[PDB]
Amino acid sequence: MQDPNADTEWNDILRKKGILPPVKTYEDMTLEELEDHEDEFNEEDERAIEMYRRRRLAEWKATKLKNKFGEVLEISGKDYVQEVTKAGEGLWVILHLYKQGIPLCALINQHLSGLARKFPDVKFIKAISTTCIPNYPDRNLPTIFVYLEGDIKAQFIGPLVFGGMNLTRDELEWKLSESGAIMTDLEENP
Amino acid sequence: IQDGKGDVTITNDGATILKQMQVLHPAARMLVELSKAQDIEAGDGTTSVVIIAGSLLDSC
Amino acid sequence: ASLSLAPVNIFKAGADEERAETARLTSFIGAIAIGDLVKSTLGPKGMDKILLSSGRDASLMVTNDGATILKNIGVDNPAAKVLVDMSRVQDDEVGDGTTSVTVLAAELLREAESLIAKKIHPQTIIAGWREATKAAREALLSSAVDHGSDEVKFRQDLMNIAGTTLSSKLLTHHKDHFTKLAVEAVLRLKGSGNLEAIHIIKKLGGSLADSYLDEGFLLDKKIGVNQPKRIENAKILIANTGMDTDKIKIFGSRVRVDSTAKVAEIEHAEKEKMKEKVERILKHGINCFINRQLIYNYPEQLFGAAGVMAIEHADFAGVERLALVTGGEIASTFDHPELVKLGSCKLIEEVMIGEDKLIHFSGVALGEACTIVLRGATQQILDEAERSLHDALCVLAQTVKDSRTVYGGGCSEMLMAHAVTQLANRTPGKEAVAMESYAKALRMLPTIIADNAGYDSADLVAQLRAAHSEGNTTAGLDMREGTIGDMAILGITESFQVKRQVLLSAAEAAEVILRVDNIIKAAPR
Amino acid sequence: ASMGTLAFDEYGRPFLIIKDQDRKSRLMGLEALKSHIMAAKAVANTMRTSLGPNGLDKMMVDKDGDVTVTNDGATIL
Amino acid sequence: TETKGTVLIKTAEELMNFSKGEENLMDAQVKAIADTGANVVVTGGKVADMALHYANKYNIMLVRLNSKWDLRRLCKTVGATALPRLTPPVLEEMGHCDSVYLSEVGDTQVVVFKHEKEDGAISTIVLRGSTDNLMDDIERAVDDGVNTF
Amino acid sequence: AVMMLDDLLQLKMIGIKKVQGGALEDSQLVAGVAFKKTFSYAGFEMQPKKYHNPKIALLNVELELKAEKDNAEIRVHTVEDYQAIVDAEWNILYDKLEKIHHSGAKVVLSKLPIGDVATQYFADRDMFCAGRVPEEDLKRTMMACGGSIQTSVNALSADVLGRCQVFEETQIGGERYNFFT
Amino acid sequence: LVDIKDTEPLIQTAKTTLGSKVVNSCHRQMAEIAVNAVLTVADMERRDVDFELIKVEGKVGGRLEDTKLIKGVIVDKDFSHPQMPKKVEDAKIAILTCPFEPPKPKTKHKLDVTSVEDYKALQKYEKEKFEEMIQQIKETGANLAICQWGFDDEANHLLLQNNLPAVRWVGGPEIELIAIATGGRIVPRFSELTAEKLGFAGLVQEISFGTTKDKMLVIEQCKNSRAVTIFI
Amino acid sequence: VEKAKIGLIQFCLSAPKTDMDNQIVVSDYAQMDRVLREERAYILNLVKQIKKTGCNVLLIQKSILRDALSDLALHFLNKMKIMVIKDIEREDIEFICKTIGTKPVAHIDQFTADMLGSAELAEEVNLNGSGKLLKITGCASPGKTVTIVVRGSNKLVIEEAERSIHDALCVIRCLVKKRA
Ligand SMILES: Nc1ncnc2c1ncn2[C@@H]1O[C@H](COP(=O)(O)OP(=O)(O)O)[C@@H](O)[C@H]1O
Ligand SMILES: [Mg+2]
Ligand SMILES: [Mg+2]
Repeated sequence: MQDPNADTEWNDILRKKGILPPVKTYEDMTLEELEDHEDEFNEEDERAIEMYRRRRLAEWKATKLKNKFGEVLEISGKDYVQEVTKAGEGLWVILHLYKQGIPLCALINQHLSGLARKFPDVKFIKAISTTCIPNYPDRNLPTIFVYLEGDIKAQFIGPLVFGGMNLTRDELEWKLSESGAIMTDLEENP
Repeated sequence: IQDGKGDVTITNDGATILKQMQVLHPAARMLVELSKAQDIEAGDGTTSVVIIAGSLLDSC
Repeated sequence: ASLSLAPVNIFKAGADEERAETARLTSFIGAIAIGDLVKSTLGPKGMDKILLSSGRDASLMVTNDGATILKNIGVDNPAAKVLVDMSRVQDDEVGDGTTSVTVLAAELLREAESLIAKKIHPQTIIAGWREATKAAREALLSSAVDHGSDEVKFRQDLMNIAGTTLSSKLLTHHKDHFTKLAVEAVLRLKGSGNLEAIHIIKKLGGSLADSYLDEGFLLDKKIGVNQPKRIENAKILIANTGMDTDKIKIFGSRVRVDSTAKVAEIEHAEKEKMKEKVERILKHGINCFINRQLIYNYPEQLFGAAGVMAIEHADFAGVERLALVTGGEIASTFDHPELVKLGSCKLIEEVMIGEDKLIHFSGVALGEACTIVLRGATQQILDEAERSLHDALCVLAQTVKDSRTVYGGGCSEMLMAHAVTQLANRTPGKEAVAMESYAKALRMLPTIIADNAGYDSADLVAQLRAAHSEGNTTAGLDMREGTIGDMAILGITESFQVKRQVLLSAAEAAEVILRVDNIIKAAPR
Repeated sequence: ASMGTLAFDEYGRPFLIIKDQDRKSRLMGLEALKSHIMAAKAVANTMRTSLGPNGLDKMMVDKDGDVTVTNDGATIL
Repeated sequence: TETKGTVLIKTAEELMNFSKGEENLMDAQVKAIADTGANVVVTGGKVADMALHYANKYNIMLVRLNSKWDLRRLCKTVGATALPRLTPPVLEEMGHCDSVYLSEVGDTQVVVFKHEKEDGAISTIVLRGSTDNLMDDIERAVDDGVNTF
Repeated sequence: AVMMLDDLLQLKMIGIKKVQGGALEDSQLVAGVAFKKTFSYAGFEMQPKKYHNPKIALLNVELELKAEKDNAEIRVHTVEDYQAIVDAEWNILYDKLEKIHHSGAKVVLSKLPIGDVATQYFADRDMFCAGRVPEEDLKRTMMACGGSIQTSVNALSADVLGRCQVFEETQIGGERYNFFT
Repeated sequence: LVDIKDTEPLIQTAKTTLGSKVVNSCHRQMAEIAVNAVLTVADMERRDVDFELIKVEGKVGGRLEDTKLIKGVIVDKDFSHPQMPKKVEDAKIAILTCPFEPPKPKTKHKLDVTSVEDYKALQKYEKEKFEEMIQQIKETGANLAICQWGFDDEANHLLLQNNLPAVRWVGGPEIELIAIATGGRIVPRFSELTAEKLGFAGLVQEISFGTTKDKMLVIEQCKNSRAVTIFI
Repeated sequence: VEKAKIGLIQFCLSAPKTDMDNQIVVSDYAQMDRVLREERAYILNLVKQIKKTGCNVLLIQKSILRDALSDLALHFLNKMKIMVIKDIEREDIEFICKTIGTKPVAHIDQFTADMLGSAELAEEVNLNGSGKLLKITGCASPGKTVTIVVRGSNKLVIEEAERSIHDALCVIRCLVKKRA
């Protein structure tokens, strides 16, 4: 404007004319957290806490039912179609295509061995690329495929895109949770 | 030469100067490769080779 | 009515339907654009193009190879895509003729545009073009000559063909040098056509004349640490074994014990297994061991203590080339040494090239594999030199397979055009006119060859046409002085395979592009 | 012509019968037949030039730009 | 098992015999049920393919009620007891009906447990009607009449 | 059509296939059953495609090498036991196949998959096999041919096998269809 | 007449069909092979013609005139080892859907190693499995093997050593076509392999395509192949 | 370390671990104690087989799979009075061996005195509060290898010092070939 817009009455008249536009609750606390206090909760709260505790117990028992395998296993190419393309309905599958030769592949396999026990709900498999794919290129490993209902959800391919030899058991976990497979509780730190 | 990042380079080497300053022109990139070849084959003379090339072309 | 210019549009948002004249318009302009792009690279005095890619890397290439140029361009015209694929297929079939076929197809389509303007159906045109293709095939086949019987004359034809292929390329500076290289490189295959056997190492630095074809073989891999560095009268085991934390393929197998002592015993057993493997290897009586896969620290130590040079990580291609050059057998089991053939070379040393060390196998046994070291001042020079060498080697392999040769310099095109002209003047109707246009395109090939040098293309092609009408079936362009000459004497000969494929693929693509009267595009993704 | 039911009630109260009746279209009677016939005539007149030995081809380009040259009516359509 | 079950095989014989043992067990269970005289079984949970196979073999009509209230009301209707085990029922735990059949009321398929006596613990009113809204209104009227009773 | 249904006149007992191509008068009714070919494996073309009085085994059985159970874990400490376990899986499958073969059934239909091993087995015995058959088509095959659907192959009597005067696999307008007539 | 002795009315029909297409440049050459194809694969009692028995393969290169009918099969593979021979005449073929690898149960299995003797037993078990597979393939008399699921270094080298050219990673449909054409039966395991389950092919060849590095496998000269391929 | 015998090992000094998936299954407290006891015994036997050769400086290659140096192994090596330097990189191995004359040992069985390198001193010298260097001074059978330590007051003059020295070396190289 002609003058600097500040705490003055002139700008205000201009504006009026039309110029110069102007712990929360037991609902979230887990099984461990619920035990932590127990006494804190008032009995009137404890009545609905009984229902929420039964709900959390039911959910935990459901997850127990869902944790079928919890360990890394190796499939040959021949049965690949049954193990990956026709895995459990809605079951997240992570396939590590690797050769024992490449050390980065062994590092990724160790990290997957840890994550398998950490994530017993997700299916973790590993396979020799030459034995899964006819003539899989040598310089194209490790290959981390993320599958759901037979459909590829993600593909971290390459000895460079995967995240370098400094790859701890954390950044790989985040990369696998990128497609929402393992569902970790953190962010990409490194 | 302050590259895309905060990496600084004070240099008198022709190969280093050329490969540190992205040139964005096919002939200039060829001159970068020329300085690289001189650095490989000889190791010093990487400015002289580039100057000779530029001079031969200015003569052409 | 019409599909698009109808009161109701029948298409999804983003589609379109070019009709008769508009379809031929887009087709002809696109094909002729492709052709005018790839010409000026044609012939000895052809000039290169820059392939300044716009990607995040901005790759840079300098090429005279029509196939590469067309592959590396963003085409959106469908007819242009047809010509591009045609040049790719030419490059796959043989290694030369991608620019000659592209230019020929483009000129045929230019003449077809002219004929359609004359109010001729492109069926009469395609019919006449098929008749002309027949006549041209017979004229080519009749002019072809075979010299594979006479060994010396065959060597001369091979040298001449390699020279003619490299003439158009950046290697014409040192043509003779590279000609010899290419010939030797194709003769070291001993009849085989495996071009994967010919390895080309591009080492930056040095002049282009510093390039050579190694009498032995070179490998860009490493020797182990405590292992020898020089070996005379080398006995070689080429292998594809594990030697890398080698695990028994039973995958359910797991070590499950109750004492770390047993874990240590089993670890010792693993190490003893690897040692026994190395001992089985050494029972072959070897001094050099080449493994396709890695070689971990313990087998490295064992081979070093045994005095064996263990070259590791050689790839499938590396081990195949080593088997071809030394005579060995790629092995993965060593329980029957009497059946495993070893490789032999008089010497395995380490050599310096530029700033990198390489394993040098000299005095090799078979030699049916090669290594050519290409030196150059720029990576672009090296890439173009390798591409040109690939061209020359592909053509020489195709000739060793089929020793039929046909003279170049426009002699072949002019001869085919003469046959088409005879057919045309003896044929009644507008098919004669389409035959005449076929002949004009054939003539327009040497015309362009001459233009690219700066000579009187019209004068020279007129002289050539008059000569080939007179009966001098060997008249062609002499591009040193810019005259007409005898291709038989000057050594300007091409592979009959290459020229026939050029003709047929060009005529075929022009036919398929001419049959189009409607282009129905779909909504781009 | 289109836009299905358009009355908006005689009294003045809203008349909403079909979901998105305002965004929806409708063609009724002989004009619908004529539209059908024009569409079919366009398709047929496109195809009739690819009929017989002297029939010409069509060059189809897909979403990602791949080219298919053909005379087969099924492949074209 | 409620805790967790793993079939721990250590011999080819156990592997060869496990599935045969499973089916033989299922056959035994369903044959004990059929030999108690039961011709109709009503399960509140899921049905297995082998158990269904053997129910068909021994001519038993299988009905699956997803809801638990439906199961309780059926028990009240027929005079039965919901068994938490797959053990054959005792003479008291069994229920009886003059008829149990599959019928098609209109487009709808229905399973009917029908007594002939003009009594019972539960009675059903099958409302026919040309509109879901009409039938809901008539159901409200029925509720009014029943609450009046 | 409706004069063949028994007493409930079930619509699920009348099959209606739609095979694109052909004229309305080319449509037809089959006093029997017909259904489309179902994802055959290798060896299905080695099988025969016409039978003149076949006996038909209708099954709810997965015929392929599979984990004996999903919660099953084998534990061995000997390579002889390893070999025995491999051969045991194979004998389990081959025993199923041998029972199916000795029932006299020349046609085999499974509501569940039939693997490549079983496909080739039946092809070698000159039998026909079709897996992943839909439940409704299986029930129609049952009500037409006159057998029962078996989840176990251990009692395959002629009482539970089905029978028709002709079985064929023919082409119907680009599709392949199996006809029990 | 739809007989195989007078194919002229059928070549005329096929030529009429192909008159309107770009391949009329080799008009009769194309029509003839279409006729022969349908005549090779057909229950000619006015019965059906299953087109799955006709493999229509195309490879850029060459000329339209090179398009031909192979009374057999073409595969997009080559021999597993680069030093195996590229031609096999009077080839006895063992068709296998078992990867030439140590056996593995489909059920979740854990083989426990508890001693150095267990480790050495495992080691020799692996060795002997590889040798026993190759010996079983040799004892049937086969001169060529065709697997569907690929194999490993030990098996590949043992095949080479025992003069057993072999193809791996052949697809289920191609495995089926090879079986149908050669008269062989598809075998799921080596123990079930016999000299009667083998197919016979009068020629198995590896074919190149110029400057490509791409190889194809042709199986032909079978006796009465009920399968066929049209190579374009 | 004076009169230094140096050994470069490519194996790991930590609890046993097979190339396969190994486990130690405990079902009695006796096994629980025996596990730690036998682990200590394994590690101690390793460090004893190293000490017995007279080695007092120990370079250990880098291992990313399993721990190349357990704290127990470090304790034992310290009590044996052996300087230990881990995290040696797999690319410096040929260089280190060419410099000192050591031979890389990948299996404890072959860790003999004949696989060591005799240097006249091996020290860790401080660079006046600007880091530390592990310098080995003197070497019997000295190799065709040399190291240049480049100091400087800023990373830019250091980088150009390195480049300038490289230019001088490449000049002398241009002189060794084509002696003109
Ligand atoms: N000395 C020469 N005199 C006349 N013509 C030549 C001579 N050398 C090469 N040629 C011609 O130059 C052409 C080179 O073509 P080239 O660029 O390789 O075409 P393309 O890329 O299509 O293979 C050949 O067609 C050949 O006829
Ligand atoms: Mg050329
Ligand atoms: Mg037609």
